[PDB]
Amino acid sequence: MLKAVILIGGPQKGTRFRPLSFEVPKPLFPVAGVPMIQHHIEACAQVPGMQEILLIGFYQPDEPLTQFLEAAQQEFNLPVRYLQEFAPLGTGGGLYHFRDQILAGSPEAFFVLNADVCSDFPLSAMLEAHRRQRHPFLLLGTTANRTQSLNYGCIVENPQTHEVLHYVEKPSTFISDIINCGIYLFSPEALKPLRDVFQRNQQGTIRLEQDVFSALAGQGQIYVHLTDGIWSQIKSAGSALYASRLYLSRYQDTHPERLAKHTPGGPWIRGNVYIHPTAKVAPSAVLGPNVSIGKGVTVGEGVRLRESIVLHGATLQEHTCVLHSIVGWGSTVGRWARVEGTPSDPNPNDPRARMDSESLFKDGKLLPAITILGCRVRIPAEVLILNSIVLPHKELSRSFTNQIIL
Amino acid sequence: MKALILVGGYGTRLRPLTLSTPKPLVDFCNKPILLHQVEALAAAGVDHVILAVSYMSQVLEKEMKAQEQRLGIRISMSHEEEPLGTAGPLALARDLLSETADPFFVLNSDVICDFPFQAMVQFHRHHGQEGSILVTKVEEPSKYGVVRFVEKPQVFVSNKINAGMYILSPAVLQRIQLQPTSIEKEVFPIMAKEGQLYAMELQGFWMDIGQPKDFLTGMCLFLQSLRQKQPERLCSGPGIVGNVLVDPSARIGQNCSIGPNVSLGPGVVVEDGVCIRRCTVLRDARIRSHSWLESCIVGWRCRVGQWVRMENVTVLGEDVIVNDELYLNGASVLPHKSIGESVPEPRIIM
Ligand SMILES: Nc1nc2c(ncn2[C@@H]2O[C@H](COP(=O)(O)OP(=O)(O)OP(=O)(O)O)[C@@H](O)[C@H]2O)c(=O)[nH]1
Ligand SMILES: Nc1nc2c(ncn2[C@@H]2O[C@H](COP(=O)(O)OP(=O)(O)OP(=O)(O)O)[C@@H](O)[C@H]2O)c(=O)[nH]1
Repeated sequence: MLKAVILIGGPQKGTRFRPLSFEVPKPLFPVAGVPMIQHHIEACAQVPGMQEILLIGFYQPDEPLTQFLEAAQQEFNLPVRYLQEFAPLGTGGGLYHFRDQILAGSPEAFFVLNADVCSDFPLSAMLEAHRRQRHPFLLLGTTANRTQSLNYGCIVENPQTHEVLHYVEKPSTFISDIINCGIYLFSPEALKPLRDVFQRNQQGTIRLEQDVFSALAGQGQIYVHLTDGIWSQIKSAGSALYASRLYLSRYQDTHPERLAKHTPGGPWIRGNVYIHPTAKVAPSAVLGPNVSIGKGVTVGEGVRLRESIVLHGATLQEHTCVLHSIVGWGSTVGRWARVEGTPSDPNPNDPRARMDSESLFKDGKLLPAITILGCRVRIPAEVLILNSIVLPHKELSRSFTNQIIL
Repeated sequence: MKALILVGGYGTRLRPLTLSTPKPLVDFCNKPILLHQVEALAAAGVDHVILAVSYMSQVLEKEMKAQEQRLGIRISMSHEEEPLGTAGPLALARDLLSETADPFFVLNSDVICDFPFQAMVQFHRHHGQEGSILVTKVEEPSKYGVVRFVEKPQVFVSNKINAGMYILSPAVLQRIQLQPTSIEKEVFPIMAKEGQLYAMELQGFWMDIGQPKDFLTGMCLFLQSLRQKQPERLCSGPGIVGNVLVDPSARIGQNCSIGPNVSLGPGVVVEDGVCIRRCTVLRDARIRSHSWLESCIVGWRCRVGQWVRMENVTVLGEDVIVNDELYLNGASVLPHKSIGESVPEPRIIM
C-alpha cells in the first residue's frame, strides 16, 4: 500500500492568486469545473493500493475546506485527511513534522504533490520506475525551452542511470532543459535526510528544493523520471485559465462526459467546453474553445464566451462578449458589455512566454494579461473591461482599460 | 442671381472616406452634401450654379449631370487642369459670373447649416458694400478663425467663426488672379483692409463636416433639425431610441437598440441584436449580430462581423471586412482592408 501527500499552501501562498483567493482558498479554485486539488485526488485514488490522502497546509479549516474534504472522502472511496501545520514550515518541513502520520501503517512509498501544479499525474509509471529501482527520491521532470527553463528548478541528470547530478532552484544562467514538476515519490528512507536537515537547522522550516534536492544531488539518492504529458504551474490568478485549458483538453481521454457536445437545439459549442448541469445556457450563446461554466450560471442569448472561466452564480446578460477572462462568483455582466483579456500562458515550451513574475507592471503600464473579475462585480451595460483586474464587490459605471480597479 | 460652389479640393480631413468618393459626394444623412446645398439653393430661387470641380472630376460629372434634371435648375461645371486654390474657381469662371452684374453666392461644400439665403440677400443690399459673409458664434475660439480679420488667432480677438457662406458682388471678380490663391486667407485680408466685407450672424445649427468627429456632430445637429422641421422623416418604434434616420431600403433586425443619432444609408442590413448609437452607416454596409457600435462611421459596402465593439470615432473606408469578436477604438481603416486583430489604440490601418 501507498499514500499521497498533497502539499496545499496557506493564505500567504495564495497572495499571488489574490483576486480569486479573496473568496475561496487557492487549492479549492475550480479549474475546468472541479477544484484544483480534486485533480490530484482523482489521479491518486486511480492508483491501486492508495490507502490515505493527506493534505498538509497551514490553512485554517473553514467551511469550504472541510466540506470539500467530506465530499472528496465520499466521492473517492478513501480517507482524505487534512494535517494543519502549526506554522508555515516550508515544503519539506511539513513532511518531516508529520512523518509519524505519513508513515503510520508503513506505506511502501508515498507521493508528494504540490497543489499548484496541473499535470496528467503519471503516478503509475512513476511507481513502475520506483519498484524497478527503489531509490529514496524520484522526481518528475519535464523538458522545457532553454529560455523558459530559467523560471523553473533545473535538473542536470545522467541520461543512463537517470540520477540527478545537479539541482538549481532558479538559475540566472542556463543549466538544463529538464525542469522539476513538483511531483515526487519518496520511500520512507527519504525522511532520514530531512531529519539531518532539521538537525542542521538547530545550530523547523525545511525548503525541499533548496536544502534536500540541491544538497544530495549527485550522491546517489535523487533520481528523475521524465515525461512530456501536460504540465503547468498555477501561481497567479490567470494561470488558472491555462491549467483549465490543458485539463479540458485531457478530458477527451479521462472524462469525455464532462465535455459538452453541440446538440443542434442547444448552445453552439466550439472546442472543449465544460458546462455544469445547473447552468442555463441560451441556444444562441456560442461557447468557444476552452470555456468552463460553473453551477448556477445564467448565460443569456447571443453571449460569446471564449477561453474563459465563469464561476458559480455568475450572470452574463444578452449579447456579451467575454474573452480570456475569469468571471468571479456572482458577477453580473450587463448587456452588450465586453470583458476582454489577453492570452498569457506559463507554457515552459513557449519561447515567448513571460516569467510569471509577481510584478504585474513594467513601468507604470499593466502588462496585458487575463482580465480577472472578483466576486460580486457588477459590470454595467454597454461597457468594456479590457486587460483589467477588478477587485471584489465593485459596481462599475465606466469603461476600464489596462487598470487594476481597487 | 447665380451661385458658386467650391468643390474638388482633396478631402484630406475626412481622409478614409475621401479616397473613395469626393468630399461633396459623401452621403450626409442619406443625401450627398453637395445635393444638400444645391437643393437648398434651387429652393432659395437661384437659377444657375457653377461647381468649381478639380478633384475626382468624372464621378461628379455623372452625379451632377444626372441631378440637374431632378433639381430643375442649371449647373455649369468648371473643370481645371490644376487644383487652383479657393479663388482660382472665380478667375476661371470670371466670364460667366460677370454675365449679369449681380451679387453671387459663394458656398463652401463642407458646411451644413440652416441656409439663410433669403435673409442674407436682404442683409447684403443694406450696407451697399462689396461682400458679406455668414458668421457663427462658437464657444471655443482657439481652434477656429474669428472675424478686423485674422485666420488662426487663438487669442480671443473675436468670438465668431466664418461660416463658409459669402456673397460677392462682381467687383471682386476681376480683382483676383488666375494662378492659385485661397480666397479665405489673403483675399479676405485685403477685403478687410478695404472695408467691403460684412458679418451677418445666424441663429443656430451650423457645422463644418470636414473632420470625422465634426461629421458625426453635424449628423446629431441635423437629426435634431430634422426632428423639429419634419418629424415624419425620422423612424419610430420600440427598439428605436432618439432620432434615427432609416432609409426605406435599409433593413433592421429584431431586439436591436438603434440608439440616438443614427442615420442608416440606403441598403444597409443590420442583423438581430446590434446596438448602434451616434453612428453613420453608409450605403450597402452590413452589420452582423450582437455588435455594438458607438460614434463611428461605417463606409460603403463594409461588413462588420459579430460581437464587434467599435467606438471612439472609428472610421471604416470603402469595403472593409471587420472580422468577428474584435474591438476597434479609433481605427481609421483604409479601403479594401480586412481586419483580423483588435485595434485598442487610436491608429491608422494601412
Ligand atoms: N504544506 C505546505 N505547503 C507548502 C508550503 N510552502 C509551499 N508549499 C507548497 O509547495 C509549493 C512550493 O511553493 P514555493 O514555497 O513558492 O516554492 P518553489 O515552488 O520551489 O519556488 P520559490 O518561491 O522560488 O522557492 C507551493 O506551491 C505549495 O503548493 C508550506 O509552508 N506548507
Ligand atoms: N476646383 C477646385 N476646388 C477647390 C480647390 N481647392 C479647394 N477647393 C474646394 O474648396 C472647398 C472647401 O475647402 P476645404 O474645406 O479646405 O476642403 P479641401 O479642398 O478638401 O481641403 P482640405 O483642408 O485638405 O480638406 C472644397 O470642397 C474643395 O472642393 C481647387 O484647387 N480647385
